[PDB]
Amino acid sequence: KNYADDIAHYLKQGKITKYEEKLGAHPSFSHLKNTNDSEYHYIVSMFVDVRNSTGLFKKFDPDVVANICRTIQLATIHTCWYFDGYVHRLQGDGLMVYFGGKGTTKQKAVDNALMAASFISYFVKNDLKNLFEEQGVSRIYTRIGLDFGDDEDTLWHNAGIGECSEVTTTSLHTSLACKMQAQAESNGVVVGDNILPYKSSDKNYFTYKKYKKNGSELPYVYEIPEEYFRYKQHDFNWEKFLKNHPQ
Amino acid sequence: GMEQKLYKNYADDIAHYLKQGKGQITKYEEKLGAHPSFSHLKNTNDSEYHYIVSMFVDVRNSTGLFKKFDPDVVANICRTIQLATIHTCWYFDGYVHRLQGDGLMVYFGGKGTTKQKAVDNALMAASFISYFVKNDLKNLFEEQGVSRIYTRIGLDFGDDEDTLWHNAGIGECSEVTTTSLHTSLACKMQAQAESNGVVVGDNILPYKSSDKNYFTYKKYKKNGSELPYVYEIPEEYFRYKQHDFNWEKFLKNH
Repeated sequence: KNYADDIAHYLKQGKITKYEEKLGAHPSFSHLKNTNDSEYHYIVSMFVDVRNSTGLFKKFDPDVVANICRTIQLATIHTCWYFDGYVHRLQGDGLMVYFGGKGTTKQKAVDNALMAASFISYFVKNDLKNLFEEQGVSRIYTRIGLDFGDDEDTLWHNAGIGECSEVTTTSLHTSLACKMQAQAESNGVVVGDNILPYKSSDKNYFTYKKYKKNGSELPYVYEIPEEYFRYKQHDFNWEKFLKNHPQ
Repeated sequence: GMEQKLYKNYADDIAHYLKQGKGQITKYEEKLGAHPSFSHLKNTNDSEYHYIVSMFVDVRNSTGLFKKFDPDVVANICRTIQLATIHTCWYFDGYVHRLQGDGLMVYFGGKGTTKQKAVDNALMAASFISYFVKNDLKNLFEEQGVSRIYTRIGLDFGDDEDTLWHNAGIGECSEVTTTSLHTSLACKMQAQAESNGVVVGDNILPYKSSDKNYFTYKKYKKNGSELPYVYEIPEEYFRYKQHDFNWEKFLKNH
């Protein structure tokens, strides 16, 4: 409520913490920095995009836009922290988050990521309802892409030079999490095939979605026929997820 | 010019990797998310208005590398492209603000740099990056059975009053960054570029004699339709145009 109240107040101005975790340095792999080493290890990759914030400039000055957007981003960061996510990178209009690590089970990683995605979407969709429309600006909404990559498919390593560097992954499923982020509905979440087995492949929460590409549709997000690899993406019903939960 | 031979080792490295299918001593000290002119804003509630050139560099089709290559080879290829891009930006006094998996965010300008110099640096860096990927990596990926990789660059200039530097995030989970229409519009225009193309905003043109030799006005594409401006605020009579930047002819005439 505090973030939503702050945002409402700012919109009236028309013209569990992890404070020591640095960016670009997942704690399970930060030791790879300043070395030439690398490790294969599973991870859940989540890309969060905040859409329509640029429209804020039509009615608000840069300082108010900064307050609104950084408030939304703080809400997102704290949501991720609550569910043991590591914030890897800050975009202007979103976040890159890893779930999992050396002391986390793959099931726990997936559950954490799904809960964090549901809560981020809830905050932006519901707790900020009508606030932007009431002020004559476009509604701000989120898009979240989520994927799971197993150890053999997820390479942790150094990238860059000097301090212009990060410890990050090279993995098809990190890339596909980003791609599926672009595929989501307003305040929606899209997940890859590898997420489903960790939630009993429930068509209760997951609905197969065709991959949209320049006004046309394709059956898969990614295809390697030589390996019989046909990767599907699925809309994640996070609202039904939240309602049908004990907590 | 320089670009014709600058990247020979990077191109050779990438060819070698593709055969494996299944400016200053303190630039090295520059952290991400911490432009040297504004890094002091970290851990503060302070902010400063100051111009900047915002550049977004996107590398497209690199995910296709996974169809034929293992993660370590994909990493070697992408890190080579990234290293060439970082060194290019440093040569033209760019500050690398953020590393993506498939691109970079770069600022040009700062407290001891003229706006003109910032724009010139950014245009030359964009031209050199585009030259490297389009020409020195020509055909290399197709020879090995993967899709051709190309770049897209969006460039914009924001003046002092329209560019707010401030802290974002909390604790160490933070960066010093800009809130500015023109940073956002540089990001937007990046998606508007042609393959190996550069798209710039209106504020870039006066710094290059608005030469239609180099700049071609282009409409903004959005869900199969076209609009005249990247951004419009009618109440301020603000109609912001985007332009293709002919970097090849730019390089030719230097």
